[PDB]
Amino acid sequence: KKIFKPEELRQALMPTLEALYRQDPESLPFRQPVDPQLLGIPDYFDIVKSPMDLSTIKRKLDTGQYQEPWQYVDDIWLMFNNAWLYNRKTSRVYKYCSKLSEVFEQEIDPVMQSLGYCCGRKLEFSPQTLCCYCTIPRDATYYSYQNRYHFCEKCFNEIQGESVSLGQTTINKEQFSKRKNDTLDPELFVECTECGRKMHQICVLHHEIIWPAGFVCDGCLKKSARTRKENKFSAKRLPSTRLGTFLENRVNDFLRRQNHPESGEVTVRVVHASDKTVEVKPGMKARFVDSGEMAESFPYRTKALFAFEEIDGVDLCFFGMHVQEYGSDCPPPNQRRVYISYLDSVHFFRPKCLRTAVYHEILIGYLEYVKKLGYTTGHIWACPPSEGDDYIFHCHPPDQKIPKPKRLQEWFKKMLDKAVSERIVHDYKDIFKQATEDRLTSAKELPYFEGDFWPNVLEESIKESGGSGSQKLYATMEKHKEVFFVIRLIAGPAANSLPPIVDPDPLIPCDLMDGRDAFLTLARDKHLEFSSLRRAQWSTMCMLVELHTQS
Ligand SMILES: CCCC(=O)SCCNC(=O)CCNC(=O)[C@H](O)C(C)(C)COP(=O)(O)OP(=O)(O)OC[C@H]1O[C@@H](n2cnc3c(N)ncnc32)[C@H](O)[C@@H]1OP(=O)(O)O
Ligand SMILES: [Cl-]
Ligand SMILES: [Zn+2]
Ligand SMILES: [Zn+2]
Ligand SMILES: [Zn+2]
Ligand SMILES: [Zn+2]
Repeated sequence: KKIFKPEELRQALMPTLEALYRQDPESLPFRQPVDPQLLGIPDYFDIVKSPMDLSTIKRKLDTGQYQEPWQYVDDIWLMFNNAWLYNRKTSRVYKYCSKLSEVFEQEIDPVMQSLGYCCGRKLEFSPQTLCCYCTIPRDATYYSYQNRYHFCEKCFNEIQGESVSLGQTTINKEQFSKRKNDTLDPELFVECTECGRKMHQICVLHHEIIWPAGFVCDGCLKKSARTRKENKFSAKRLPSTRLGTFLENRVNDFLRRQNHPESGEVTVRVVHASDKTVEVKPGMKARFVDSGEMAESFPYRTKALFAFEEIDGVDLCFFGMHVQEYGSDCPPPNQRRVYISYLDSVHFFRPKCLRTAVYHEILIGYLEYVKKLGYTTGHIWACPPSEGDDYIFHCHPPDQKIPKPKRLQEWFKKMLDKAVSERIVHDYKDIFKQATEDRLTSAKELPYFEGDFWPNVLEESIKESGGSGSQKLYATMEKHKEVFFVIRLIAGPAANSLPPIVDPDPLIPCDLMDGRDAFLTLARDKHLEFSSLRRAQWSTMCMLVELHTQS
């Protein structure tokens, strides 16, 4: 419907092209079509298969060859990427190109918005981290087979001879692709069904399941005084639980007491609950299970929960956590214990000044809740994610700093100190002090949680020592003590005569949220990043559809 008259486009876009032209000397290399012979570059057309330059763009613009402004934008970016492709990162033309692109980004965005568009930005997804069958860096050369087995240029030539082994089968090095990790997937567009304008799907938050009749831009809606049909796939409409309700009430009551300007309501939902078992690993099993001194496995309930806030009228998932709950039927040493498998956040909560406080309220609430059920003890491993890894949310904002261990430890201490002052937590200790207090003598007495540090270090210890599970145990606990919190919820004689633990909430099947892996995999496979407010809002919207529809 919306026809851009060629003069309309010329008038609107030519100032953005002039802005590039008037950059001296940066513009000069881009003002005329590359003549490879004259320029003393014969191999230019071996690399650059779609040449483009300012004159060609000016001409297409003057002669009405563009039907819509994104076609202009694509040519501009083709020109830039042609130069970034052919020239070295350290070269003259490369840096000139970079300068022009910065001028262009600043010029183009408000123009595109004047023409009725979401924005004028060129948007691409973050590059995935490539492992090594070690990790491969952005833009640096690497070797791959079936887009499945990749090797960094160093550890590839490390391999002696001409044959690699995958799995087992043997592959000649000549069968590997040599390539640079410089591939970035563009963001997708959706077309307004009325005016025909192409908009970033993430800018407009159009999801085909939620609005199956098709996308209609805000411009077109406002002209006829319409509004979008309600999004029924919201965080609020996910099923309530006793736990979720309790946590969200605690949070919102806290926010209401603070009365900070521009506070929003928080929604907390439990989205997974299932019964699982942790199996004792082979070292510890040979040592204690086979002689009947320790259970071969421990049953627990896993739960996944998320907190959401409305930001700019749209749901935003900002906090996530998975927990392991070992009930009263579980064998010692795990009986009546909870362990935090992992928690994660995306730092867009508003207001900023209460973000940490809100995370603390969620954790204190959770401790309070399980205490009420009759869980006696909480367990926290203060372990930051490894470099460029994510616990729950794929692709964090690059400006969200990741705490190192000391900061993270102090953060848990501040939470627990508040919990103590509220008389929820009786006390807490590091693992070494706790073991001392419990007169622990053997490794079989240490709580054994899925994915935790202690099961792994005990395997290593038994093997290193040639059969002892407990020789250096106090020394290992002392050495790592600052990182391991044991939290006493129910203290002393009362902890010995408790009734059975009965959880009033039902099980909640949801394979997507059975541990962290499935949601990380989904997010990676569908470009669901949490790396900016807009991408997190999209990713939240998609997550919520998935949670509503898989149920
Ligand atoms: C077995 C695992 C069990 C667990 O899951 S233990 C927790 C492991 N999970 C993670 O670390 C997930 C990634 N981290 C997060 O989502 C968050 O950092 C977390 C843990 C929820 C806490 O968030 P926040 O309450 O916002 O506290 P914070 O320490 O992250 O940030 C508060 C202020 O400290 C700053 N900060 C954090 N790391 C820093 C650094 N490395 N260098 C310098 N500054 C740093 C941060 O920028 C912030 O400053 P500001 O007050 O906003 O100016
Ligand atoms: Cl999607
Ligand atoms: Zn946009
Ligand atoms: Zn490598
Ligand atoms: Zn429209
Ligand atoms: Zn404030």
